[PDB]
Amino acid sequence: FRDNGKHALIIYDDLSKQAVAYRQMSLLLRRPPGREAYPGDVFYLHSRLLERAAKMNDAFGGGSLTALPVIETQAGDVSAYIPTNVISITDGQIFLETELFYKGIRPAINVGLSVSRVGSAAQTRAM
Amino acid sequence: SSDTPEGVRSGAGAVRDAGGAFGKKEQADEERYFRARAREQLAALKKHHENEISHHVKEIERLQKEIERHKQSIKKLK
Repeated sequence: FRDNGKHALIIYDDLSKQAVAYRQMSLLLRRPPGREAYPGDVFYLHSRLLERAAKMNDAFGGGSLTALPVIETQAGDVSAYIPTNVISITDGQIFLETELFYKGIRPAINVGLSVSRVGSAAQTRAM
Repeated sequence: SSDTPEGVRSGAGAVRDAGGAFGKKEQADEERYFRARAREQLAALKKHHENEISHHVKEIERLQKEIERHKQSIKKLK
């Protein structure tokens, strides 16, 4: 749909269960492990999947592809191995907490830690 | 640390989960205060008037039985 001038959207639910299904294939093929028994190329696994999302120009068709990956942390620690690979690849995060979910705020988006680095250049003039 | 998404940040309800000095000073202050409120709410709960009447009678019945005993004692002696 990007190659033929159309628009698209994709949702990976979720990317933290692909790094686990790939670690099992590595350690059964006897590859050298690394941090948390992940191989040396788990950064190269997620980078060449998210870099395929692009905004093409008018000489090629004007298509697009938008990518929303889901990542599950454990006890809110984003400083793990896979929660730091996919954070440094993408643009901004939406950080849903569990404390605000029971205090009444639903959807529980924390806007203190959520950013977007395309900024205000994707909003309409009214909004 | 906390002035980024990466670093450690504290949530709500972290003094009791630690279980230290302030975590024990908080549990014995919620109990020594709500012990006196089980006194004032229970002492004023005895001020139901219908219970006092019922108790005006149980006592009466008890006393009437004692009188009955005495009356029988007299009957015998006579």
